Amino acid sequence: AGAGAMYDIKKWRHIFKLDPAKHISDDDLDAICMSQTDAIMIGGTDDVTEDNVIHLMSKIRRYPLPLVLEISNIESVMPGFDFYFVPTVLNSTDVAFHNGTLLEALKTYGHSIDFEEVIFEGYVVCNADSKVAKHTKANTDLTTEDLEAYAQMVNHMYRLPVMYIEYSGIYGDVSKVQAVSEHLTETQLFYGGGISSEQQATEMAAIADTIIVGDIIYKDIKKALKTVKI
Amino acid sequence: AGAMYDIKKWRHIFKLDPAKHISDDDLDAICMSQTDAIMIGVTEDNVIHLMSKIRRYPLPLVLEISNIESVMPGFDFYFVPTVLNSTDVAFHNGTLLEALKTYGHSIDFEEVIFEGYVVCNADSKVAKHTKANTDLTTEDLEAYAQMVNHMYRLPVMYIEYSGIYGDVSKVQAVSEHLTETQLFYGGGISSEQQATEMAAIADTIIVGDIIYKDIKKALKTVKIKES
Repeated sequence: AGAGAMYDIKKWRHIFKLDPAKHISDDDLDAICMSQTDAIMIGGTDDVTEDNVIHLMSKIRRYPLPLVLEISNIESVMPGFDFYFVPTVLNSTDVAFHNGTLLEALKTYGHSIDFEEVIFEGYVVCNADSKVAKHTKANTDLTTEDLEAYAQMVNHMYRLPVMYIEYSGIYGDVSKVQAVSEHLTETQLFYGGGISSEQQATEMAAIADTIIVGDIIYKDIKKALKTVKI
Repeated sequence: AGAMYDIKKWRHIFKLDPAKHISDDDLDAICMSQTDAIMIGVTEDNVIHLMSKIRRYPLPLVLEISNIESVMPGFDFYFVPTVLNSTDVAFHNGTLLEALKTYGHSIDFEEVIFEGYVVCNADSKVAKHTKANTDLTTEDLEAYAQMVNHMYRLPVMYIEYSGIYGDVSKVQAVSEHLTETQLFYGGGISSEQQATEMAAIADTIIVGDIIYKDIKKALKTVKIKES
């Protein structure tokens, strides 16, 4: 990620994350895209395809806010996004999710990538009962110490621009997010999982630099909208 | 302070395997050579002795930490490998996670240099040990070079051919994608000819085995051309 790209992204506090495998009505998408969120991120687990990413991105391009793709696989990578976020799932037991899939993507597209718009994210999946934990083969048996060690790894050795604490499916352990933040300095802390109110949004946004809100969008659009009130 | 501790200026490093034997005379010869640093790759007692001798000379002494048992004070820098083409997460960051849980409170990270390794010799011990994918085409290596330089943005990419001399066109292809990341090359350098050919591509060559096989040839490996 370039210095200008991180200057812009460091200002973001709230991102609405859309799963292209899910359907979202025009009314709901319009409410999301016209809201006070800082950016829309397309991301999913399995079932992220060229067709469904194309279909969703085409509807979102009708709006001016930043649109980013969290790359899930090679098939769905495509031009047109403002930034590309690439997870390396640090607690995955499978190298495909560390850099194996990335390697294949770089072989295919490396010739023409603008790496200043690519943000490599150190991702730690923390909820066992989630499609992302199952999909990424994550080891979720993690203690606060494990998380602090991953935070030191990301901030001091890899020095990645973003560490993403992912609790997809439930509201996370606030003390753990706090513990991780104490080790992050130049790396931004993104947190996602279970946020469905102004209060949960505010609580996690007081610790993380940027909160990611996703599932609530499909369950209660008005509750989703309250999450931008940080 | 000085060019001496600036890793970006180093062109040649003699790498010692503390499990191997080296005479005091041969060690002094290495230490008084124009190499830029000595790198040691828990046989702790030979290591403490080894360090005591090298410290009689004004040259950087660094430790490459291979396992959690390698942890140890007294070095100028601590180089930590991540084997990017390993098929086992322990060698990407699993072992590193355990080491940080144990020692992360006591480490000064400014002295730690993370090395993005690509192990290239199928018939080597490290490849077997790390379960490395060594079926690398030039395109595979170019993609790992982009990954290290642009995504992980590590300070060092280390191409390791272990006991054999590698493929110059592949090391060349790699070098073309590296800008801020320094290229270390190690593998079978046993002559001034080989040292010179690789040092014209890599930023720093690492010379190890020849030290134990023929000290005279090893000493000739410091004769390279200007960068």
